[PDB]
Amino acid sequence: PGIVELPTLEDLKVQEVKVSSSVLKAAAHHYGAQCDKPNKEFMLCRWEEKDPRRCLEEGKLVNQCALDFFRQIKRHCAEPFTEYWTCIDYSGLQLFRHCRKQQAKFDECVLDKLGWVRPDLGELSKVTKVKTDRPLPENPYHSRARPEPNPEAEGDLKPAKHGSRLFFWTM
Amino acid sequence: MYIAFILSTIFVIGFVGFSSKPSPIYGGLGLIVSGGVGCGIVLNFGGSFLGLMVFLIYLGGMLVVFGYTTAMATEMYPEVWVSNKTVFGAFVSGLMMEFCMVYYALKEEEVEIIFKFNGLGDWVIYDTGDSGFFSEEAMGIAALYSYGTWLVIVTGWSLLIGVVVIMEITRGN
Amino acid sequence: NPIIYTTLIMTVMSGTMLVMISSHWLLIWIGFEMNLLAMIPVLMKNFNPRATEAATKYFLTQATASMMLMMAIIINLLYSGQWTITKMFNPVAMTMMTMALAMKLGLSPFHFWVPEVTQGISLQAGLLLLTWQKLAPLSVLCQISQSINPNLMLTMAMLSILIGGWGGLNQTQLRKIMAYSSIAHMGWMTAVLPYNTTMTILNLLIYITMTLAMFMLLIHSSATTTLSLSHTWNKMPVITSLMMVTLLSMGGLPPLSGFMPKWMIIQEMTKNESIIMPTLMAMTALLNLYFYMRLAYSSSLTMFPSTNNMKMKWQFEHTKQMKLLPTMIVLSTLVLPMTPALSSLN
Amino acid sequence: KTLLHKYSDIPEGTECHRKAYASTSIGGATGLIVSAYSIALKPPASFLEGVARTGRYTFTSAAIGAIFGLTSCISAQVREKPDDPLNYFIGGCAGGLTLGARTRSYGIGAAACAYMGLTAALVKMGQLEGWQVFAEPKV
Amino acid sequence: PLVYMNIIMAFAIALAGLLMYRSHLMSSLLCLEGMMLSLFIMSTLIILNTHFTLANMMPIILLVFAACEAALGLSLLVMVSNTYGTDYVQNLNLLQC
Amino acid sequence: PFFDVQKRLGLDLDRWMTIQSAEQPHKIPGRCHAFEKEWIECAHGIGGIRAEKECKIEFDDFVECLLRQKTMKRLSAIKRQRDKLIKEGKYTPPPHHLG
Amino acid sequence: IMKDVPDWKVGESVFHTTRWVTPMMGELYGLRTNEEILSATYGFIWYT
Amino acid sequence: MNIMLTLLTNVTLASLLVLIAFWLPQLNAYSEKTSPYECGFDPMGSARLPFSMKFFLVAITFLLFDLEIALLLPLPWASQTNNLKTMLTMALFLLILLAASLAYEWTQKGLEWAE
Amino acid sequence: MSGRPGRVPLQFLPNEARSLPPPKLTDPRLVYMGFLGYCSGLIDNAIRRRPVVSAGLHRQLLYVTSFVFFGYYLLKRQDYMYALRDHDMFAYVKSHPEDFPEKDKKTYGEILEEFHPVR
Amino acid sequence: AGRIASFLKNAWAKEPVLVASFAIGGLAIILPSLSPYTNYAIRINRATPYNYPVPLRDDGNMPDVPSHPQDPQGPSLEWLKNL
Repeated sequence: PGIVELPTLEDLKVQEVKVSSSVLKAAAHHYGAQCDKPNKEFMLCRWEEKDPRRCLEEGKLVNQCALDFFRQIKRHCAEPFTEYWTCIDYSGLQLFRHCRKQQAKFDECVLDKLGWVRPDLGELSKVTKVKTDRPLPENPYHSRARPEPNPEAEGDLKPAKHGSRLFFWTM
Repeated sequence: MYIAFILSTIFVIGFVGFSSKPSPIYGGLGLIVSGGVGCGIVLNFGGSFLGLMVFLIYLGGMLVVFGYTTAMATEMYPEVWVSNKTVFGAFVSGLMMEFCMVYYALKEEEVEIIFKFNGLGDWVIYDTGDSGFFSEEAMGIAALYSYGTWLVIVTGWSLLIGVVVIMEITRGN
Repeated sequence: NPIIYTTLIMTVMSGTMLVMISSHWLLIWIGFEMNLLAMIPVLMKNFNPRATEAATKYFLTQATASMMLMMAIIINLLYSGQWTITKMFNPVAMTMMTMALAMKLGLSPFHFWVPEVTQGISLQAGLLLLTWQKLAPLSVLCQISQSINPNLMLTMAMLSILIGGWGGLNQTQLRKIMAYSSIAHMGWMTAVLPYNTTMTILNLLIYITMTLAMFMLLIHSSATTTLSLSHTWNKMPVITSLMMVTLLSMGGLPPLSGFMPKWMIIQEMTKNESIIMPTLMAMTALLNLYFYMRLAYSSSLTMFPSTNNMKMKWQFEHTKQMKLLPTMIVLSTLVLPMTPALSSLN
Repeated sequence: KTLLHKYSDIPEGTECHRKAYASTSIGGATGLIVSAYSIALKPPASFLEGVARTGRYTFTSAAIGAIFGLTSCISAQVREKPDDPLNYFIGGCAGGLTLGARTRSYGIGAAACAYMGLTAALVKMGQLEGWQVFAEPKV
Repeated sequence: PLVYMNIIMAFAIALAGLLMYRSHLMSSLLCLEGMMLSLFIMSTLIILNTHFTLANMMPIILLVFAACEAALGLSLLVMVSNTYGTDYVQNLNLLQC
Repeated sequence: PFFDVQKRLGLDLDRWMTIQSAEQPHKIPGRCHAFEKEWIECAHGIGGIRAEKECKIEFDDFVECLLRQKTMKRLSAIKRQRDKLIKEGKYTPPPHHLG
Repeated sequence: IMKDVPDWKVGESVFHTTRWVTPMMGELYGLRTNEEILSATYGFIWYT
Repeated sequence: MNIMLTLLTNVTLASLLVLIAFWLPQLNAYSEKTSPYECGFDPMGSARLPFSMKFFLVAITFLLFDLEIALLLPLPWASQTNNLKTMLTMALFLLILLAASLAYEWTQKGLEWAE
Repeated sequence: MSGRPGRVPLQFLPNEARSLPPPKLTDPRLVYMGFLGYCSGLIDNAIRRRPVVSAGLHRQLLYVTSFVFFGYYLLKRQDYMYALRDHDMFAYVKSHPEDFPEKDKKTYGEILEEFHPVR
Repeated sequence: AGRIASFLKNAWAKEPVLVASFAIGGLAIILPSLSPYTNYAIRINRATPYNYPVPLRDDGNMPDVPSHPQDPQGPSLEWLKNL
């Protein structure tokens, strides 16, 4: 009963960030701090548009911005990442607790080699705003014009004409 | 897919286990196993809490019904599914009852009996959503004490009335 | 112990009130058990083999109806996804519910339970069963009256009136005929239910008040058979006088208040072009009128032989106060001239 | 309910064979229901008498439907008056006579003839006009 | 889907089993008890399918009262088994009149 | 309710469950939050009988989202005819659809 | 695949509305292989 | 399906044990060995007569209590909600309700063996 | 009725029912309901075998006062339902002219109503 | 005074477990009113994020919410960090 639209196979292909989950979560705290503007832009699109097909451009931006993030850490101290992410791998729950020494070695590269600080607790879990310039979707749910409500009763109450008007009851 | 439909098929003839009047705990055998596989049906759809609950309190509930059968509802010759001819007729009539439609469903997938439903298995009906870090079933159940409130009160108060009711009816002056 | 018997009576009232104030399909069922849970104890309060007889018979049919009532809700959940008390969105499920609720009310051949249970249990519990559980299913029927199948409910109503009043002139126990008479009155209120819900409430209230006034009179007379009621003329002839006045009231002859529903029910049905159906139920209501007079014949209008020990009963007096009896009698006989009050219910 | 439509579609008189056969279907169906209620409320004993009771009821009910169906169409064909209510009366009265023959007692058949005869004219009464028994809630 | 068909016909034979007494009430009472197992499984199937978080409520709460119905049920059967001795529904007719 | 005691004192007793798009434990969405939302606020204050013909499209789509039967029937037609001709020949699976 | 069927719009709107819907996973894995079906559809629950 | 594999293996391994314990270790039955045991003598003849309980009262209360505990199993997850205030009162309310029912039965005899 | 907009459930005589004229204390319907109080008074002493006309007048006075009290509000609600039924009714015909046309009422000079001779 | 002391003596003498179970059951009900950490327990559950707090479009005049998860403004949890 209509048309479905899907972006063609070309514009949905990006330089996908191909690295394992443990590495991502090992650097997630630093990744979420600075590499956030494309991320915050991406799901303001996801929640406002409520349609993934309308947010491929932001998906490209976050994918490539994460790639620059991974380019920076690989270039400055690749080795300290190695022991930190492999001990995260060894943890079945990927627990941060059995990583403090390895986390420490990672932390002091990016703080001094590149200037990246470690966010504290409750830092990334915020409602922070983002400065997207795109127009606001007028009808995210694509709702139609709604039926007009039935007219509202108005006026004043007058006595019942000729009483109850039931059979032979005068009033 | 097998298991999802196969387990429900065992749930069916398991229900024939007690709906055909065997000796009462042979019927107890009938629905305890379907209760076992009934845990599986909800299990495949997630439903671990609810699946374990029926495998917790049915066995608790079914624990005493055996006692009442062997104490105050058993006969000199206990029944079985083959001894009495009517119950065997009841057993078999519960075997071709679903056998025709599962063959009808497996061959046509458009069986119309009462309700209209297609027969492309049931793996399709699942979802693509992500639960994040919270199980939907285990948290909806946990909403008993946050949003149940009145729904909690009527259940708890009735359980009190339960122990009054099960006492006075059996007291006998 | 009387203190607890107040609680289970309260819970039966509380469960019934729960049904009539709930907007969730689940809670409506919950009230039915709250009624069902605490009913059996008060049904076998005397603890007789007949009491255990009736209690078991009551439980089996009532549990079946309530259990049938869920997947009537559940199929609605399957095809609507709504728990709110509104019209039903799947037909086969709601047809399933109509049988379930008729089982609770005792309209269809489902009606077999109500005359059986009423005899085994005492008069006081008979009144409560016959005057209080006829509200909770009524509330649900009142709510779902939008999409109600006309042929389904009318067929159920006709049978309840027919068999309800046809076997009435075959029972020598008063508790039996009232259960038989109630099924006939059950049909009258359920017949109008698809068309207009307001007159159902009025017929419910009129039937309820007469149900107290008679059962309440029966407790005072302490009668179990028609001959037992016949002996009442030698102690309290006035009590036996209100006996017959209520019978003709339950018959439906004006100015008595029993003509309230029969006059009001056929009105909108004729407005709704249903005319053959009103004629048949009215004519077969004479079957109700028959055994009504026969009980009146044996009780009030003619004398009956008494016993020697009956004289000593004159010396002593009744001790039960039997609250609210006079108001029910007047509210069951002299009410017709106040007809427009159906708007207050409306 | 399909049987009711299977009888009403056939115009009065013409296709009397199908009209008679349709009337048997309603008669046979109604006999099945009353027989099914009969051996459930009152259990005879074994299967032999149970099937006999159903056989007696189904044969009787189908007999009333069969003769009533065929009498209505032949009367309409012979008299050439399809709208006449008495086209059902003589079929309706014949229903009582057949019931009297089936019950081996013409005493109850005589009164049955008038009763089913009056109703048969009454169902033709409503079919001709706009009479309806199960009215929808128009108001 | 086909899983739904299997478990609503579970009701049907349970419905047939409940209102078909052959010898004793205990078998029918168990059938009434097991009747809710389909009712439990039925209601549970939509609720996880539809992801309606709150209404996971009722499968457990249906279990509160359905088994409570059984609880007063087999306790009623106690009163029968003292006056009646057995639990036969055929004998369960002392109110013939 | 017969007596809407819920609305009188204004305190909820059972309305929290009722409909699907009510508030959820830390906002877990339902399957048909969008479709059920569109139908519910379509027929609000309009009347039960004055809701079927007008707010229909928002309803069958919602009951479609609940059951998804016509789409499963659509998948049935796809799968049935797929097994019809691949067994006969013609179609050969592309290498991503079978591994 | 849709050439033999008499009437078939290729990729017609599943619903009467044009708003996007979460994809019913039967559309997703309908014509995939059996192992890919069990790996994700029944994957989590059957996984230990 | 890992749980299925161990379940299948477990019931299989049990079945071999009964299988070779019924065929391998000889077979010789001559009726009185096959007869039931009554501490040396012949039974009165039954094992099917009503063995009426003397604790029937407590059995049903177990069903009510074993049922109601299923109402408080969600407690570990019920603690981690944003509304522990009404959670505390409602969860407490259940435990007093079981306590009251146990107290009610206790006082009106009940738990002690019915004679 | 059970679904009119702007309705408060379980709410008796509302804030606009007072706009109607109150029933008079000499309302024939009201005094009859007071007579029911008088009737319910005398019968009470009949069950308790008391002087049906000269027993405790406190019961009879209380029997009449209760009936005359609850009746007055019911008689107030009486008209309000009918007035509300009449009020909305006249709004519908005004708001739906096409369903209620006005025929050009013509005198009997033009009406051809045929004559039936009876003899 | 005398009656309760003797009653406590009698209960502690006959069934110590019941007079015990009434004690732990007794104060576990009234401690919540006296609990000073219940408010912290309220704040414990609120702080724990399950759904990720989707950002808000800033049309101006929301100084409280920051533009980045590094600015001081916004809800914070150093009470937990101390705890």
